[PDB]
Order: sequence, then structure tokens, then C-alpha cells
Amino acid sequence: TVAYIAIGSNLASPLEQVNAALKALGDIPESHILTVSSFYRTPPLGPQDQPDYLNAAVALETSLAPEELLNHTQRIELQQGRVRKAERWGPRTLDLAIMLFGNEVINTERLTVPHYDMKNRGFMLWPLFEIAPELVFPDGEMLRQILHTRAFDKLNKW
Ligand SMILES: [Cl-]
Ligand SMILES: [Cl-]
Ligand SMILES: [Cl-]
Repeated sequence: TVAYIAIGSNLASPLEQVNAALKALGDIPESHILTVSSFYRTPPLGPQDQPDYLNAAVALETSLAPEELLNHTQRIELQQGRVRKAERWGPRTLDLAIMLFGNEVINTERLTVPHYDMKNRGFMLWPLFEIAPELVFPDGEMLRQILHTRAFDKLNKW
């Protein structure tokens, strides 16, 4: 199964963390990276005093179950990132989001795939489109059609 994972970091100096997270994704059992998007830079949500966000998409080949993949992505978040004391129960300094898991629709207490809001997020769709321009969502909507119709601005490269 090809899973598509969104990497987000809000560290002032995120490259070391992001590269560590990429290596860690590869170390996941029964899984390996197929490709990684360019790194993209987007404005911090709210006040602009905060560093830019680093955004990227990863194609991960895997034979794990979706929940098993989630276990590992959560572990990597714990090991490579930290709580943001400004929003403790929100995203950590490193966020790994499972955007898509093959053509599967998954709804559980701990996991919703496709990611519940990704179709509204240029910062998730653009890096995904770079590595998977022909992508079709489980409901049959085309990634390319969403980007074109919604007219999201392109992102700046890191
Ligand atoms: Cl920078
Ligand atoms: Cl911490
Ligand atoms: Cl869908």
C-alpha cells in the first residue's frame, strides 16, 4: 500500500528534525520511502513572530495496517518532536499526518483517512501534487481537480 504522509514542523531551524523524521519513516518495519516532495515554507498561523512552517509530502510503501502505521508515526513524533506549550493538546513541533492510505476510507476513534480537512489545505495538497499529480481520492475526486477548482496559491519553496 502507498501511504501519503504530510510532514510539518514549526521549529525555527527545522531541517535537522525533518531529516531525522525522514530517516525514522524509512526505519518503520515493512515500510520504505518511495519519494519525498520538495520542502515548502508557509506562514505561521496567527502572529508572524513565529518561524515559518516547513511542509512536505512523503510517499511511503507499506504492508502495515493503517493503525500500525499510526503507532509508528506517533512514536516518531514523540521521539523527534516536543509539546508546544502555547497549545499543549494540539500539534507537536513535528507533525506527521497520514493523509491517505492506499484507496482506503478509515474512520476510528484515533484515525480518520483521508485526513479530514486536507482538501481545504493548499499546504497539504501542493506537496502531494508534486509527487502524485495523478492522485485520485477514495470518493473519486481528483487531486488535480481540487487544486484547479479551488484555486489555491502555490507555496514558496524552503
Ligand atoms: Cl530557514
Ligand atoms: Cl517537551
Ligand atoms: Cl475522499
